[PDB]
Amino acid sequence: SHAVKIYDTCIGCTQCVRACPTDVLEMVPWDGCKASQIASAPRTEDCVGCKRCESACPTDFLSVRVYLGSETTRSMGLAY
Amino acid sequence: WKPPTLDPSTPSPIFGGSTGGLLRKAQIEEFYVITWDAKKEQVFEMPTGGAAIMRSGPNLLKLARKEQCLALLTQLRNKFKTDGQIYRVFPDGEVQYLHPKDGVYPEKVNAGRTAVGAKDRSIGKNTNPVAVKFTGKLGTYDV
Amino acid sequence: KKVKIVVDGNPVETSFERWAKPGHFSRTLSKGPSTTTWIWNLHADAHDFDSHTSDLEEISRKVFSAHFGQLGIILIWLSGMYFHGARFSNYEAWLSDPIHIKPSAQVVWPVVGQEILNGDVGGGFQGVQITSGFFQLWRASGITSELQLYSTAIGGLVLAAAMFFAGWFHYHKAAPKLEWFQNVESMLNHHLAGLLGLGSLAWAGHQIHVSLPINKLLDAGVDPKEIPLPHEFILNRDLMAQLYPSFSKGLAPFFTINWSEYSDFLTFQGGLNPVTGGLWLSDQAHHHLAIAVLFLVAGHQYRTNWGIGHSIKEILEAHKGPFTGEGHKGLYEILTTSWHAQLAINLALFGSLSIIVAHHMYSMPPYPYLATDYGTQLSIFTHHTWIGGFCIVGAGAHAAIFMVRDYDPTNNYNNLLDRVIRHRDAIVSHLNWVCIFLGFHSFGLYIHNDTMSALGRPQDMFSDTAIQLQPVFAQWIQNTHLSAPQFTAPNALAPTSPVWGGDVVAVGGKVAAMPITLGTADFMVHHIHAFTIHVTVLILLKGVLYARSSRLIPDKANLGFRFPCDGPGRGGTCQVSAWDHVFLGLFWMYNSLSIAIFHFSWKMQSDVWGTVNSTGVSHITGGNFSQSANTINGWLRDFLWAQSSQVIQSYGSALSAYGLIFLGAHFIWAFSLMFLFSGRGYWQELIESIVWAHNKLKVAPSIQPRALSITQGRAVGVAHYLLGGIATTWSFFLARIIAVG
Amino acid sequence: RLWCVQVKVLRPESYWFNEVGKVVSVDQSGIRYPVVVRFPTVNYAGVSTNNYSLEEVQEV
Amino acid sequence: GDFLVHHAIALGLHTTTLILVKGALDARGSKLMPDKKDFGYSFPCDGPGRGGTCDISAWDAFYLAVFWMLNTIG
Amino acid sequence: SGLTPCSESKGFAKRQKNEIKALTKRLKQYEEGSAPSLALKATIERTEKRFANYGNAGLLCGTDGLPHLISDPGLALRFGHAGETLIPTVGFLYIAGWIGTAGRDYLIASKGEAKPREKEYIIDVPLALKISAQGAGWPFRVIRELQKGTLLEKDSNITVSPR
Amino acid sequence: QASLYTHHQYIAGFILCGAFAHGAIFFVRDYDPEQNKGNVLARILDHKEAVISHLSWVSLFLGFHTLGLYVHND
Amino acid sequence: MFLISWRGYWQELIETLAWAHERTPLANLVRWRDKPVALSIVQARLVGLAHFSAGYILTYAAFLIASTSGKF
Ligand SMILES: CC1=C(C/C=C(\C)CCC[C@H](C)CCC[C@H](C)CCCC(C)C)C(=O)c2ccccc2C1=O
Ligand code: SF4
Ligand code: SF4
Ligand code: SF4
Repeated sequence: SHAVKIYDTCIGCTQCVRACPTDVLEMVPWDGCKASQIASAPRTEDCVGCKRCESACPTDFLSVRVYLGSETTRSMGLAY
Repeated sequence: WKPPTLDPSTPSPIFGGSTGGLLRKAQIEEFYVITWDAKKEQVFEMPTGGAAIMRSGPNLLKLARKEQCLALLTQLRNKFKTDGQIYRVFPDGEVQYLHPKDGVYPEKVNAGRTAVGAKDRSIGKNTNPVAVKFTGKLGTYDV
Repeated sequence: KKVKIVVDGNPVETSFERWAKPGHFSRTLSKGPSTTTWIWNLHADAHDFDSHTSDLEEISRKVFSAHFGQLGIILIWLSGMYFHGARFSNYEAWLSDPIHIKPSAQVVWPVVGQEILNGDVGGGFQGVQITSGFFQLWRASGITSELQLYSTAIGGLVLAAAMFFAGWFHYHKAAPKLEWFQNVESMLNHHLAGLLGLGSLAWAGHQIHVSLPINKLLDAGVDPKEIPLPHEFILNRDLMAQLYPSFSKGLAPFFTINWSEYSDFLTFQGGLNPVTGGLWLSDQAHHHLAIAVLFLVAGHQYRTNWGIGHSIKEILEAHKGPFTGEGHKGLYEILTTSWHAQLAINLALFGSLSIIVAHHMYSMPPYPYLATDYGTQLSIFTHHTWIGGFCIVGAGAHAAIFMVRDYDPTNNYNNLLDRVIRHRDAIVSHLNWVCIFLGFHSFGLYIHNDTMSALGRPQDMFSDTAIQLQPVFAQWIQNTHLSAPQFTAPNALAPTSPVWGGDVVAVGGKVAAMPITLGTADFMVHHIHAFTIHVTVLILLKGVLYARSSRLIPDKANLGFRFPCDGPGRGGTCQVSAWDHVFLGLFWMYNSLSIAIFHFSWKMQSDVWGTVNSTGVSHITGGNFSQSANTINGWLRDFLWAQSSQVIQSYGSALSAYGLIFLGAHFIWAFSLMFLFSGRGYWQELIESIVWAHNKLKVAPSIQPRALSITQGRAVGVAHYLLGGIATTWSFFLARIIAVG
Repeated sequence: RLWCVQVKVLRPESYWFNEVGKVVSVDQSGIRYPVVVRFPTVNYAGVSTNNYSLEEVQEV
Repeated sequence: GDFLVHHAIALGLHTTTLILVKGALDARGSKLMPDKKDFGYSFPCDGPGRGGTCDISAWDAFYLAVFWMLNTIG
Repeated sequence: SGLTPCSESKGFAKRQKNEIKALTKRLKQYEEGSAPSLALKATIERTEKRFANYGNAGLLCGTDGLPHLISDPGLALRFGHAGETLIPTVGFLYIAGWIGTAGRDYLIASKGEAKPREKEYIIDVPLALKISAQGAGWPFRVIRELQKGTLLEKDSNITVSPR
Repeated sequence: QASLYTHHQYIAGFILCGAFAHGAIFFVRDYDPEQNKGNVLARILDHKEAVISHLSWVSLFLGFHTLGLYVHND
Repeated sequence: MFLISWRGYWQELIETLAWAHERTPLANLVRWRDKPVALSIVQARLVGLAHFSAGYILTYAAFLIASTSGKF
């Protein structure tokens, strides 16, 4: 499965969660940013690795990072 | 809030069938079920190709991948303003409820969620790969 | 309900304000650049009218006025072609001697030594030899002087200015409304009866009254200056009746239905004129008259304003069966609301028409002295083949664009489009199997032959003197078409073409046309053609069918028609877009059409073209197609290595420009591989280092330099690949056939 | 730290490292990266603003 | 002729060296990918974001330079 | 380098004779006073003038009868070959510095405007013509900026990637 | 003689490509910036833009002028 | 082919092929152990480079040896 990490530069804009096609990400309460929320990745076993979340992230550098790892049926996006 | 249970007697949308549906993986590995309650009978686009008619009231569709179910749910939420529930079904009959996991959509912040994968540093503070040699870790992001 | 003229008065102000604002048409691009990507995006999105606005009326008005602009540009190009024939050509000298004088209508200026390209083409003239066939077309029209070419050039520029006026007028002053454009029944009636039908009738009139008597006098041996002008044949009926005696009866046989009296100038001879090697002009006049009547009848099918006629929607909705669900229901709404679906259909049929035109123009040459001008024959065949292939790839592209942008599942439930989408996996898998089978049983025959020949076993080869693969169906068709004047078309004097069989048509000691026999090599190359066409179809059809979704990416329609990928996940999703399927189909169409034009060039040089002497026919390459075209080594040696000697020794002659273009096109093709084999991340990092160097000397631009986008990198790679390969074949073909023809 | 004051970015992974931007606002609720900086150039994502901590910006 | 082909050889050597050296020195990171050391020597890309990141790894620089080396030795 | 002057090279004279012979062979198929005859005669005259000018320029010819250029500034100066590479080097370097300085001055002038990116694709033509004419005196201004330290941006003001 | 020259030159080209590839692998995997603080390795990493840009310049000059001279002669 | 055409075309093609095998009688009796997928992006670059280099070397070796041997 791929590894998705969230770094503390996240501004809680929820764009990565909205961009995710497999529901890997969600917003949890936080206090390190003005929006009082941070992204989290509790379901990385469903991560395909499309990096739509990184395309959606506005911070510089990225607050959400996807590291491609070992490939399973879910991560390879196989319907067969 | 409690996780809903899957009702397998829920009617399916009016569909003539297609070659893009389930395969052997559904019988032996897993498949996915999306359920939604339609306000009215209307035509929607199948994620596997073609047009189907959703029935008024509850609907049940079996799909091969979670991404197909979430694409259909995105279409239902954006075009028909309809919420939905996604389940994972195993060949032994076990049903795992997936989305929305706590009843609130993941883009909306909800209390009771715990951050996983959070790092208390910016991405430029990751160590060097020579520091994780012969440690068994995945990489500098894993430490 | 009622077909009528509806326009809007003065919708768009004629001003230069938006000329000073690049990107004004786009909401995103109007804000100006931040990076260099904006420069490319402005040119890439300039003609995507449906991306600028969602209003179908504005799109239709833009399309109409752009079509007027294209017609004006085409008329400028044609008027320039007629002008260069009038002013910078040897057309009159060529008219006096069409066998020993090479056509030329381009003269270069003497500077930097380039006047060597003004070759000794004959007629006391120096210039670049042309292969477009304009001289033979002008001779067939009856043009005998440079003044008549001057008149056509001036009249073309006047009509070109009228087309540019009409484009300005129908966009800025009187722009038709959407309901005007959606009168497809009236458009079809007018374009069948009025455009094609009246065009064919008017050209039959020109042929009868001008082309027939002038070319009759030309083939009789009369000097072109002594031939009377066309209006002399118009005004003096006795001068017309001297050549065609039925003109003494006037129009009375036409109106008394004594049509057989006109048999002297309305003929059904068939075959070729032995003097000129072209089709009989009387045959062409009768052809165009019959075509005119057929199209005038065809243009009265659709109901507009007087009750009678067909409704296309009713015809489409009535044609449904048990296997096909709702049938053609909803196709009328697609084809009256989507410009891209119409463009897909029209591009497919126009490209197929161009390829059919190439085959019919080589086989039945319709211009005098066209067939013995081997450079012109090869050039027009190759050109129209390439135009056809490009248009077919464009048809695939715009079918995919329709599927992404204009497809609506609500209006397509259980119709033909929905049912085709619903079994796309079966279609693609069966086509994939057909392509694999065709590739094996066509290319593996060549590999088997190359291995057998290299193993010293020519008796185990696939050849005429070995294991034979005779194309018996095509041979039977040839025999049937040779025997057509006997029974199945008794009023035709000759077969349609000499390629079916019979005698050799020779003009000036050179073969105009002759039978084209088919053997094992023809069988093998025809199945190679079938294989390559099937693979190109597979790529383009897979792009159309999976443009909206697949098992890999279920929401591909939300990503658009043209996007690079969906990231390295799911194993990697590079080139999933329908645009990338067009991008690969361009390569495969190039491969297919390259083999088609190579087959044409080698087969006509080996078995058709040549010199007719007293003993017989000596071909250009001496019949080596049937001996060696069944191996890859035979192709590489006897076609590629042997026939490229003319382009590589063209230096120091008038053909040296072809050698330079040969080298430069090899360069451009090689240059394309850096775009195709690489990716933009490397180039962006290299640009970062270069930008650092520019920042050090305070010469960093405000418009930030970026590497090309992934899609632009693919587009640049395929464009330079096509340009390099096609221009390589172009220079090789033209140098070879001008030097040896 | 002030309003519309030129600052130099010291974050090494930032696109605008060693570059000068304008301070838009400074958050006072104790968040991790309170300084909002506007830059005259866009990064590779087309963004012109980023948030920095107090130690990541130097007034120039 | 020896002059011209020797300068062609110099172009080949310098370009192959440029690709390889840029790949080695940007292996740890660039402005497009400042954390490239976290992803290793060989990886496909970083996705279509930030303009597109095809062939951004140092392995890809080796792969590009093999073409130029083959051209140079040719 | 063992070469001979082209004015006394037998290969040079043979090449001139062969080129004139080929052009004269092409010339004999046209009547006198016609346009092809005049064009071929002009080409013949240009060929003769070119061979005479190359012989008179002191060019050295190889065994192939073709002129060979000398690019070492020592051998060019002491043997009269400076017009082959050295003087063209000076001329090119002057024009290239002119173009580069004009571009740099235009970029620096456009940097100070309210819309610096606007002047990069919509050219300030009067300003570009004024700056372009001022590029004749580029070496003086460039060498002064080099001595003053204003030609180079400081390393602290230039972005770099993490190392 | 031709076979031996061509063989050993292609072998040398592949080996040089591998040398630079494993230099890049060292920089990704084994390079410790703190252990190499201020030495020649860190200093050549610290002006990599100058190195890459000057290599780009010399490659561009050689390619432009060698190709231009060849095309002029052609 | 491996250097110009990239992955996602081939993965969708292989998806249709995997559909075809499971739906074909007398052939769905046999089945794969490893799910057929297209070659990865890096693997494709490597395989295309290997075919390119092998063709380069084999072509030039054949030409060099034949052209030097046939005259000497
Ligand atoms: C070489 C290459 C580049 C680099 C090429 C670039 C950046 C294009 C450069 C085009 C021109 C030459 C840049 C400058 C354009 C200016 C308008 C020209 C001004 C100069 C005056 C003389 C007119 C990519 O960006 C790329 C991206 C994706 C896949 C492959 C590749 C690829 O192969
Ligand atoms: S890589 Fe794709 S699937 Fe994975 S978390 Fe990001 S958006 Fe979701
Ligand atoms: S897109 Fe980036 S900044 Fe926004 S919530 Fe996700 S990780 Fe945080
Ligand atoms: S290599 Fe390029 S095209 Fe392929 S997935 Fe990565 S970013 Fe997309």
